Amino acid sequence: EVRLLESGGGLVQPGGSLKLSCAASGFDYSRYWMSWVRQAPGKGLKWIGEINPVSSTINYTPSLKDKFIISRDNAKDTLYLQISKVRSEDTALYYCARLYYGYGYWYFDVWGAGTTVTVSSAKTTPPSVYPLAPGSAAAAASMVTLGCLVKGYFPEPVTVTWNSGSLAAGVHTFPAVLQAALYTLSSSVTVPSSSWPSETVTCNVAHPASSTKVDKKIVPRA
Amino acid sequence: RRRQLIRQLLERDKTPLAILFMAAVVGTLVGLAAVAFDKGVAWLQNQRMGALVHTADNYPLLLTVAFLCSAVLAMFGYFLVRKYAPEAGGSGIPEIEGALEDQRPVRWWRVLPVKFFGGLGTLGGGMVLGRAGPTVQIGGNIGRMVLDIFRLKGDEARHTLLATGAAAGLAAAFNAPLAGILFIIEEMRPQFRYTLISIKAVFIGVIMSTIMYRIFNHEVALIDVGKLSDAPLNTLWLYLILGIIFGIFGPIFNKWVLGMQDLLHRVHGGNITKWVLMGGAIGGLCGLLGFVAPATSGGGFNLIPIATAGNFSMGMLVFIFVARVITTLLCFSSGAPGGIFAPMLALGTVLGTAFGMVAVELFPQYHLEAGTFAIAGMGALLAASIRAPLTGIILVLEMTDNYQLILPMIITGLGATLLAQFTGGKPLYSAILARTLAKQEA
Amino acid sequence: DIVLTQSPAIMSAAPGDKVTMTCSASSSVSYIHWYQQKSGTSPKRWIYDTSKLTSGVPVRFSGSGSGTSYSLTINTMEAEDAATYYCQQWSSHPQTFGGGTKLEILRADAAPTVSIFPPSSEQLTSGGASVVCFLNNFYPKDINVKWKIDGSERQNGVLNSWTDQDSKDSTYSMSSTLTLTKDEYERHNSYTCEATHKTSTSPIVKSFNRA
Repeated sequence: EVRLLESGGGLVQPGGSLKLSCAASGFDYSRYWMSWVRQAPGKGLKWIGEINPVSSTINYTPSLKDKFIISRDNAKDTLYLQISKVRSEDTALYYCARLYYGYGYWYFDVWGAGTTVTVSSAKTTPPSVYPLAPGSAAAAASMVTLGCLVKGYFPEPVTVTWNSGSLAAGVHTFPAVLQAALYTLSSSVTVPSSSWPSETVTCNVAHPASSTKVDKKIVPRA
Repeated sequence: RRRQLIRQLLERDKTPLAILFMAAVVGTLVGLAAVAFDKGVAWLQNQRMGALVHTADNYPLLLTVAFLCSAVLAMFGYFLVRKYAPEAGGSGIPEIEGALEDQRPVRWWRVLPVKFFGGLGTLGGGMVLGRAGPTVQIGGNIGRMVLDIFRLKGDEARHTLLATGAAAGLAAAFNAPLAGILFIIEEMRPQFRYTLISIKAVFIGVIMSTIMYRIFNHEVALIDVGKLSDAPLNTLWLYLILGIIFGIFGPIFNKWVLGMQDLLHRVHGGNITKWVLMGGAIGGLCGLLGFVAPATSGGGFNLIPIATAGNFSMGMLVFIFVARVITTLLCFSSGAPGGIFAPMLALGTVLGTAFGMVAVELFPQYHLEAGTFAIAGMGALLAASIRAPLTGIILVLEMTDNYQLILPMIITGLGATLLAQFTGGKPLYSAILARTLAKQEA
Repeated sequence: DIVLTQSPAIMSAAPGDKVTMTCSASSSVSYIHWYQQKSGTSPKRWIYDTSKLTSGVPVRFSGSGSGTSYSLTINTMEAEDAATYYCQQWSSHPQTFGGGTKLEILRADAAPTVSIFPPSSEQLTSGGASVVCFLNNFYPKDINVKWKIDGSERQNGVLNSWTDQDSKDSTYSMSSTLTLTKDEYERHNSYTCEATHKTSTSPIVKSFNRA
């Protein structure tokens, strides 16, 4: 299989630099042109630049003398992008692509999953995880909505699964919202009345940016 | 005539077992001869190089021993030709071409010693001349010699063994079996009536010739150039344009080589001594330029890998092209023994490279490697000056093994030969045979 | 450089139904390409050279166009056809993409399953009080949430967040969280949450009293 795996993104402080790395597997990575495209949060696709297999011609978008440094290491089967004097404009999903053509008009053949780069002077914070049980005098219906709240962490992302992944239906994770340089989100699970509280339903939050693994058992109120 | 054809069709390709066998032996001798000539041209170029080491302190002495060593060898080889075989001067392809017409003599007892040792003089001095001319005559004459030595009679045997002699001689000069055959089939065969050259025979001789070359040359290639990029269909038009530049320039260059033959005759008149002194000075110029400016001198192959890789500045390419257009004419038009085919590979590589550089800068959306245009232009002068596009294309194909470039190579070749025709130009070998046959009457 | 402007920024269509988005070029453009992006998935090349599909791209897909206007089309749209389609030109240099077209499934209208939750005893010990209200599994996405603290409207300190259209049932979801200090929380007694949709004039209030 042909696999493009970019790594190296994350949190970086305004004005710093980072070096992203795309590792090719499943094809002769020589003989192909490589390229970088980035996607600012809820924004268009945008081209950064391309490098030709021998590193004898390197193009960049119309932008600043040493702002980007694309380079490749054909021995390592890996492509690299350096960003310097990092602004907030540079907070984006960074996509690594292999270039080809058809009638000779060149396209973006195979992409990678992406890596995200966040540019904030905010500090890494682990999350506080609170169970959401139904109100004290709860309206016991056929389906019952449970929940748990992931409050005050930075940066993105958190992964939330229920009963270590068994409960996969009726789960609804909601986009995190940023406030005062911290992130909060919450997760709804809807199970049948015979599953809870007859069985135990747990939510597992992981925030690996801060080594946070926590399980929060949902149990009834009062 | 339907009944004759039923007869002839049923009797096709029955070459006499004797002509086949003799083509084999011609092949073997021409191969061995090629290697020998090849090893010698180098060994002299070495001696010359090592001389400049025993005296490397004193720079005027340097420029002097450079000039003189090549001056001496140049003269010797001019002399060797003026004295014993004047039709062994220049290329040798028009002579062997003329011989296939039964209009020129195969003075083999005179050409073999004169061409072999004369070339060695001019080639090993670092003049701007090739192997594949000499080796094509040297192999043509070898083909005659074994016709006489074994006294094979027949029209087939004379045209065949002369043809496979010349074929094996080009194959061995470039390590290019398919390209040696095609040269005979496309360019050297008599061009205006039928002739009885056996192609299966020519095939046997080239096999044997090539195999001799591989026994004395393996592990090292003449032009290693890597695998270059592909060509996109929307890129092809760039090559037809490059062709149309070669089609115009080819005949300009043919004029030049003719007129410069005419201009350089007015300097010595016919006088064996003003001639031999004139080549000594030309040769010495090479041997000097060979030291102070080697791209301007020599056979040129050395710089084909470098131009193809786009390792020359545009500024250095333009220099080299003009300079070598000058030293090319000076050396081949003067009449020395040696040829213009292989330095026309160099001039075309250098030319296509320089177009590739323009064409890269002007079209980033095409993602061009200026090296493909060097490969497309390498066989181009051969298509425009000497109008054998099918040979050069397959010659280049065999020497650079970049078959993905076949359509741009074809398309530049038609361009070269269509525009060479359309602007009033003549096959350079055929316009030399004719101006020679026209003097062989006046 | 060449600006490409995809036209229906967002759109919906029922499965088995004809979809047609659009690209448009500030100058003139040749052989445009098309990429299909699902959220969380690598952008996929869908259609290249104005018309050629890719290995796997089902035949319902087809692209067209010339000169200054191009177009994608799905003769019969599927569920798995839900994604964003970006066009891209390298006919000139440098190469540019368009803004996108988000193609979302269409389904029957559906009413929210409303759920309201009291700040956990765990959050209260630390001194914050966040009240969470879930509007789970509805269509279309337009909706309005109101909070009432002791029957009186509260506007400050509420944060909502819609999910992207759901995989299985192509419905939405959307949570609302009112966050006060533990002190502000205790002054009051009834917290109500009011869903103003399209599927009723009468909101689905859910609420709790601390007593």
